[PDB]
Amino acid sequence: STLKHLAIIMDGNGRWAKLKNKARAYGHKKGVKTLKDITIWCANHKLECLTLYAFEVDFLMKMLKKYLKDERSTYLDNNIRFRAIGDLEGFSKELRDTILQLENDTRHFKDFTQVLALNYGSKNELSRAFKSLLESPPSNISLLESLENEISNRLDTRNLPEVDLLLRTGGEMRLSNFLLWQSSYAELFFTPILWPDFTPKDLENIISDFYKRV
Amino acid sequence: TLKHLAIIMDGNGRWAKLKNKARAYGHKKGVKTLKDITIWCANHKLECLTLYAMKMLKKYLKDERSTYLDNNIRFRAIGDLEGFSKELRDTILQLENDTRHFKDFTQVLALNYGSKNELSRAFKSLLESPLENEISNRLDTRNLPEVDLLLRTGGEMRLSNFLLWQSSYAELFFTPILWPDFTPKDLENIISDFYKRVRKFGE
Repeated sequence: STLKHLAIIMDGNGRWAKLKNKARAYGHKKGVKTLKDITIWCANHKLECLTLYAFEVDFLMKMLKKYLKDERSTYLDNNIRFRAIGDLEGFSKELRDTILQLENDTRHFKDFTQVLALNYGSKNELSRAFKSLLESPPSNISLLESLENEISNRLDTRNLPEVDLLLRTGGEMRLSNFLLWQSSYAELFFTPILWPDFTPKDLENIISDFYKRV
Repeated sequence: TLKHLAIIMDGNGRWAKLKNKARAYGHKKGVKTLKDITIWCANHKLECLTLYAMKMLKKYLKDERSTYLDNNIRFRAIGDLEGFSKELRDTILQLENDTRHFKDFTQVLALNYGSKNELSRAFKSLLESPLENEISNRLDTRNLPEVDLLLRTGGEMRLSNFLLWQSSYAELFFTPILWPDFTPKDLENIISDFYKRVRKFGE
C-alpha cells in the first residue's frame, strides 16, 4: 500500500554474541536466521521489495556462495526474486557466478523481491553509475540538463521502488553509506534491539508506527 | 571533532497554526532562531553550519548583512541558484563576496536545494569537463568537510533530499521541537549527546 519498499541495516550480530559470552561466529548465524524469518514474513505480507545491508576475505565469499546454494531452494519455493546490489566485480568468479545464477533463476517472481547488499557502498554505487554514463551516455544527453532520471536507472537498484521505510537495528543512528539516493524521502526508524533478537513481531509494531506517521 | 553541523529547519507552519497566526509570523520567528543558532555555532568554533531553507530572503540578506560582517561569519549558498531572479542572485553572490575573507566559521544556506539535483549537476559537470573524490569536489559543498551531525527539528524523521552524499556517516538527531521554539540551549543538549554517542561506539 503505502509501504512498498523496506530497507534494513542489520546491526548488532557481533555485539550480541559478546553479551552472551559467545563466539562472534555464533551471532552471525542467528543473524542469518532472522534474515530468513524476516524475508518470509515480508513475502507473506505482500511487500514488494526488501533490501538488506549485508556487506581471509577469500573465505567469506565462499561461505556466501555456500549460503546462497543452501537457500537456493527457499527462494524458488516461496517465489522470491533474488537480487544483489553492490560492487560484484570485487568478488571471486565462483561467487559472482552463483549470484548472477540465483538472480536469473528467480527473475520471473514479480511480486516480492529480496535484495542483498553485498560489498555495497552508496558512494561507490553512485560512482559506478557515473562511470556508466561516461561510457554509455544517453543519445539525447546533449539535450539534457537534469540527470536524476538518467542516474536512477544506471543504479544497481534500477527498476526497484524508492525506499519507503529505512530501519536500523543495533542502536546506532547513522546511515552508513546505505541507499542514500534511494532513501532521500524514506521514513527512518531506529531500535536498540540487536539484529539476532529482532523478530517479525518487532517488524509489525514498527510498521504500525510507520502508518501512524503517515 | 564536531566540525560540520547540518540542520533541517522545519515546523515553522505548525508553530504558527498552533499560536493561531499566519505562516509569515512563524517564518519571521524562525529567522531569529536561525540567527541565534548561527551566532552560537560561530562562538563555539564549529567550522561549518548548513541550514536547509521568497520576499523574505532578499530582505534577510539585506537586513542581516551587518551581523555576518560584525561576527566574522563567512556566507555561502548551495542549491540551484539559476532558478532565482537576477536581483536575488546578486544579493547572494555579493554577500558571499563581501564575506569570503572570513576563514574560521562558514554558514551555508541551502537555497532551492535538492540533494539529487546537486549530484545531477556535478555529474553533468564531470561529463562536460572531466572517482568518488572527483564527484565530491564537483558538489556545491566541495570545500567543506563531511557532515558530522545532521539534525532535524519539527518531529519528522526523514532526510528529505538534504545533503545525502555529504551525510553518509553523520550522526542523526531528531527533535519534536518546532524550529521557532528551538534554542541554543536545546542545541547544547544535543551536542552533548553527540559526544556521548562518540564515546559509546569506542566501548
